[PDB]
Amino acid sequence: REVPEYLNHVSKRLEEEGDRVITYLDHSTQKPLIACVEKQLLGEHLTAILQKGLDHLLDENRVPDLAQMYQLFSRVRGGQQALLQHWSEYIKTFGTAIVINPEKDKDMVQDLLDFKDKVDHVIEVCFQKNERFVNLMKESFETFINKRPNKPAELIAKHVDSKLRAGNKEATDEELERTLDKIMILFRFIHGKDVFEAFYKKDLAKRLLVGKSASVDAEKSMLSKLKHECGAAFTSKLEGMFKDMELSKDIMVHFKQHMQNQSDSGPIDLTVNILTMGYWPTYTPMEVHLTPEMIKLQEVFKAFYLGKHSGRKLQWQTTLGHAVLKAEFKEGKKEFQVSLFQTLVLLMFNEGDGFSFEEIKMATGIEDSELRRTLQSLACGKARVLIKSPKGKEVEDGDKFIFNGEFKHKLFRIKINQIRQYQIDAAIVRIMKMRKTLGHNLLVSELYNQLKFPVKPGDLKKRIESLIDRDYMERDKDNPNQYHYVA
Amino acid sequence: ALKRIHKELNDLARDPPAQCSAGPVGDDMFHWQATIMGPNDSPYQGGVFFLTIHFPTDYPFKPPKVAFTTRIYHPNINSNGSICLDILRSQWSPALTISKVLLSICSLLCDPNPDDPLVPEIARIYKTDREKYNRIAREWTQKYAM
Amino acid sequence: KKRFEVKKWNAVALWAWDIVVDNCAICRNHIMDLCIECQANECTVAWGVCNHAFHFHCISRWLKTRQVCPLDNREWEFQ
Amino acid sequence: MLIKVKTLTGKEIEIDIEPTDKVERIKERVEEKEGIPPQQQRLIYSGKQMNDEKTAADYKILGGSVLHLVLALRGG
Amino acid sequence: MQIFVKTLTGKTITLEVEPSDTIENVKAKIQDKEGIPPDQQRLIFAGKQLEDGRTLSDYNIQKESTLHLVLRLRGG
Ligand SMILES: [Zn+2]
Ligand SMILES: [Zn+2]
Ligand SMILES: [Zn+2]
Repeated sequence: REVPEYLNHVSKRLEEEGDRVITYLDHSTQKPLIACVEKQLLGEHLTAILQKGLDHLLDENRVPDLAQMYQLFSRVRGGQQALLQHWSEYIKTFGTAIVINPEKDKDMVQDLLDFKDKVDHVIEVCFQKNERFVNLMKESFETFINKRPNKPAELIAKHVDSKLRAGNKEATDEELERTLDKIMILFRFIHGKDVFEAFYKKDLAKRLLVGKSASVDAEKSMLSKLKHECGAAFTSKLEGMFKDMELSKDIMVHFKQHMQNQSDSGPIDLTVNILTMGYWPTYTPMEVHLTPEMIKLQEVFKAFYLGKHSGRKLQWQTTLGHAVLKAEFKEGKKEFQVSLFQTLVLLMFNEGDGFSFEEIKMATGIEDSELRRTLQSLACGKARVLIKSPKGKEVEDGDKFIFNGEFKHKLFRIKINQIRQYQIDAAIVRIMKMRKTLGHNLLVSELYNQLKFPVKPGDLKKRIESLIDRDYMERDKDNPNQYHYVA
Repeated sequence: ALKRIHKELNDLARDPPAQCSAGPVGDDMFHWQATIMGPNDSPYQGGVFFLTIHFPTDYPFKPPKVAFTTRIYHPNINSNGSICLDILRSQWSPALTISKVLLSICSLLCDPNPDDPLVPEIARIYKTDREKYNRIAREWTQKYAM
Repeated sequence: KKRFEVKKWNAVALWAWDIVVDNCAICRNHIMDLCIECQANECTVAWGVCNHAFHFHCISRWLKTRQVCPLDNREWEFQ
Repeated sequence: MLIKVKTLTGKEIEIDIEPTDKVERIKERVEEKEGIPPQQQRLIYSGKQMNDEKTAADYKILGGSVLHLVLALRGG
Repeated sequence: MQIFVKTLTGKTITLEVEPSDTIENVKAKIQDKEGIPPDQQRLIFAGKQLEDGRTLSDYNIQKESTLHLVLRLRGG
């Protein structure tokens, strides 16, 4: 018989024996009979049953049989202990399959979240919320998640970004926070947490500076968990970002008033975020040939802001900005929320219907590698505002891009921006305390068995000498190889 | 002032000193208890000596009354557990913060000055025979610090 | 025919200090931020010839207790 | 929450604990990530030698609250 | 290589040093970094005075370590 049916057979037989005792056998024979049958049915086949059935049964999520299995195994002495192992080893075996394979990166977290929810459910229903199984569930996840350095943290970080992004309208407010709570129960198991911040911080940096966050209340909810989970020190730099966005809007009120008081206000409607350089991701400043009307707008602000706060210096980030360019096409006007590079390059495509890749480059000054990325956004994208000559996906130095005056698009407003030392010491005294007498050779052997890192012979001897000085250990009067426990 | 002590407490909780630890004993923030782990390569190795800080009502501009609770063998520290640092009585400086006074005490555990000693009885032993000093201090550490 | 015109603009800018925060030692505040006593409601920073920065409200009291800079041991005068 | 148990050398061992774990649990977690069995620790949090029966919530241990670890070589 | 030192004002500054370098030059670097005189520093590593007439390699100092700066004191 297979294990799932066999357990039903054992469940049946025990109750018959339990039924017999009430029927005609003396009650004093109640216990020895049950232990006798129980020993033979399960006590002699614990490993055999678990190997054959448990690993298969767990995968199928067969709730009743496991409940029967755990209920039955508790009767045997050490039966439950045997169930922890093959259940625990199952996690480290099937768990490693989730993380070890780099080809499953796109579908990593959801498996980890799903597989996390599954095993928790088995604990709540089958194993009767046994605290021992809860611990080894936590201890086991901590192990295999960390068999891949620094990638699970990256994917969990990337996962939370997707959930919070404005594109995540499908998950309502109540649904979202429950998802995060399951992540935070998973984020605990990671060891390289300092790598999670930088990946979550860089993503959170993009979220604020392009306003794609779905719910500000969901944002603040997230940090309220990290701050509670890792202290204000871990999330200190993060909260600085939110202040900067909060503070920037205040600056806009005062700055905008200044321009109104001035009779010379450019048609360009301006907004600038002021971000503390220490917290935000490091950006490399890069020069761009801004227009004479463009260069002025920073100058009034820079002087204004500096005039309001001495000792500061505003060094601009042209990369992170984005402007709007209303266009005059042949079938209606369109708007293009475009980064500064796209703004400057797209401001090279009206005087002449087209220009060479190099003709634009010295006009603006962008790096070639990123200018190509910009131009690809203007030619190869869905909103093909350029016609590449020759046509193709990738840009080349010989390209004479042609402005698309026949540009058609459904929306009116469009976007293009898609593109060990003490450890040795502690063990030595610990081992020698139990022994009360030992030689050098065995003391050296047990260390590597008891220490999980390399130990140099030179380093090992030095600790022994240091411990001799502190009276922890003493050599034999005639056998330097042999030590004795002092206290 | 409290706000000075609050800032010290927060900046100590965030970035603690290596072999030091101090925090309020109860509700009253003016009464801290600290702990100087014995500096390595010293007779005080492996020791944990508990202090008892008391901040005055003008703490930035007036020293705190730190006093050992664990009986320490030292020429500069009496059996009552009182210290006699010059920085702590005469040359107190507001810029010096509790994380710094504790570290300075930790350093001075290994750098006594038997000249002008608070305990001349031990100072004579230290000045004359340093070999016996490193054994009496060791036994005091073992019988109080561990 | 020929039209190089922009119609809107958003950007960002990172702000950094001219030299350094110049952390006050008496009060542990930030130099633009007011003195720790002055927060509880015109708190100017006063230099020493050491170039050491201290809020006037802190260093004045310390001087009233000691005519000595707390970091350096030189005497206190501004520029 | 996370408690980072930094020792004398400055190595900052990370640990995770629920708000109600008994400090013996904290020492056991330190055993797994650092290797010193719970008998030879003397955890010192903010100048109070933690006692082996108190719950972590007693000491107001929060996220990122750094402890201190000191070796008691004897350690029974 | 470089080393971290925690100045008195709460800030932290990084010193570019070599193990062969003597402590006197270390204090001079502290001076021209922030300017407290060579006499008034008292560098502390593991609760030890950093003696002026010595070098970092004497004290077993490596990369990413930390040195503590205080005000000069004396016995009593
Ligand atoms: Zn003030
Ligand atoms: Zn000065
Ligand atoms: Zn001040």
